[PDB]
Amino acid sequence: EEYAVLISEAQAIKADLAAVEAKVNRSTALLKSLSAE
Amino acid sequence: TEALYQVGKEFTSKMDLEKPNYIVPDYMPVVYDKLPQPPSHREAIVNSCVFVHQTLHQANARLAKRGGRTMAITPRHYLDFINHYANLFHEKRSELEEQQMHLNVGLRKIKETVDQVEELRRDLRIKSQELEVKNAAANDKLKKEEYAVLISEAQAIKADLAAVEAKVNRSTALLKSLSAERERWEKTSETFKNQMSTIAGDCLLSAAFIAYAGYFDQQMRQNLFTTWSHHLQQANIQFRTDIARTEYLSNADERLRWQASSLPADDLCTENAIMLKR
Amino acid sequence: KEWIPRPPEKYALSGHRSPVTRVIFHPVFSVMVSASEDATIKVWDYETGDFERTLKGHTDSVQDISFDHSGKLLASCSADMTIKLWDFQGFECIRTMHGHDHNVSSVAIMPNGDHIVSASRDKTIKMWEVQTGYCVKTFTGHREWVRMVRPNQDGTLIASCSNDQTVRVWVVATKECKAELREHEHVVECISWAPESSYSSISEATGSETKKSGKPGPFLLSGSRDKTIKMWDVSTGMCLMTLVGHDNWVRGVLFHSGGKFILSCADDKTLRVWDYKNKRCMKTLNAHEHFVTSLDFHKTAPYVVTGSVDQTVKVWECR
Repeated sequence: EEYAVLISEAQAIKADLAAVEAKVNRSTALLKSLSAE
Repeated sequence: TEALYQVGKEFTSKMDLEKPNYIVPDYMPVVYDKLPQPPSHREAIVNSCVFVHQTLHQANARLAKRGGRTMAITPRHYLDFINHYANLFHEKRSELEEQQMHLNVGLRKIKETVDQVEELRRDLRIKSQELEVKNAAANDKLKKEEYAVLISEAQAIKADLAAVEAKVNRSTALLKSLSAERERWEKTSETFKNQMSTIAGDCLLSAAFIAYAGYFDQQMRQNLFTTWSHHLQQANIQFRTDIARTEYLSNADERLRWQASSLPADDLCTENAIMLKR
Repeated sequence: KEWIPRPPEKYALSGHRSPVTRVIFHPVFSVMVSASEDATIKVWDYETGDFERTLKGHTDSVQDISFDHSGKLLASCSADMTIKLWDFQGFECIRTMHGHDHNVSSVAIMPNGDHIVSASRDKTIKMWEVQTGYCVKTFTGHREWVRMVRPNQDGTLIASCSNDQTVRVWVVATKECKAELREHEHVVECISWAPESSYSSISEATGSETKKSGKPGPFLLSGSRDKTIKMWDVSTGMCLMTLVGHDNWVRGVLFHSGGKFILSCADDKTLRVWDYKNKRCMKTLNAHEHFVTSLDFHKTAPYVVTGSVDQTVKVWECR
């Protein structure tokens, strides 16, 4: 019962991890674009 | 008297001054001799204007009898009186119409808001039902990889429901705050029709005060105002007996500004400032 | 005359802060008057598209406006339950006749220029006096909200369209519904009668037989939300022809000044000009980005104006 709750907590953790990874990639692409500036 | 009545009729011809439900009193204070026997509302208004002009002559005669100092009352006083009457009527009517328009828009917005509160109720119910079925399916399929995906979707639905509940309580807090505002606006909108009916008498009294009562002291200003009010009562012309003339002829911002200009905090001084304004 | 609007425009007047409800043409001056939902009536110069003035006496949304034969008075109705009469020389409200419970929908001055008619949600049509302002007689018989009211060319006959699917023609003298028409599929919204310049053009368009007097009789028309435009005989009460093809609810209908073509608007965001004698003209002309509300045809000038929900009034050239 609680095991499903904790694996779903792990799923939320991976969703946050994916969001952070996407933000990192996007901001790195932005930084590469502003090198000339 | 005939010339005054004709000037009043011709000048106030484009003023509304029409009351279909006007009730002719049994004893009309007939000032103009050739006034029609069943006079209309406009005719009564012009008769009241002529009465005010003659009341100024009576007051000047009384001051002369008591050995006081008097200024001549010329037809230019009557012309100023009717100018002030027309201007005050137009200004008050426009202000009240604009206020009622604003209040109607606000009440309509509040009603749309509460309907949207109901729509958020039904949206929240649907969201809760789908969350219940989602986690029921999750628990069913988890006691037998996609199961993790669907329980993640269950948490997504839970987060959406939490956000919707935050919108729920925030909106409900906003509606409860505007209960007093909506109550006051509804009361004022209901009393709008009564306020429209008293514009003629109130504007007549205020215009007479501005045009005539400038030179006199407070005692005879009050005497003239009481005489005009009694004549309006005898002619069945509606006017407000609750509001003060200083409050009627000025807004609180102007009164605050005048006090910053060292105007004494007196009713007579406020009336004098109003006369210096209008 | 073969005046027909063209897709290109000249001015798209946009001064209203709320959807426009009706637009009319001044009888004599080069003035176009638009009533909108922001409780204001605006005055425009359609020849050069210049804003002129606004009449802001109304409290709630203004619904219908109407001039008289001389164009010296403007009668307006609004949702504030009142009829305001405007003096077009000075542009100041002169008489505000009260009564007529709930939202007032339509208003019209019959050509005699001394009395007004008005339609409202209270399921009745009232009859006012311009000179005095008392409602003298009241028309009853409509069981629902009456939408539009239009009189005749000599101040004797009145038609009223309502939500009750009935377009009842009324008589001034007898106050009796001599013609009652309940045949539409869905809500009837707009009506407009036939000028005498088109009475002859209906004989060969429909094949109707003249009576012993020989006159074809007064003619009717009623547009409805069922996307169908139907023209009706006031004298008899039977159908002449049903005009079908509108995509959405129709809101305004009127006849060409030459009495040859049918020109109307609807909620389909387009203006549609239809021929009925030969069914040749079927021009469809988009007018606004949103719903189109009302329209009018100039009696002599080659101009047509349209009001829409997008708070914009547009003028089209007739060619």
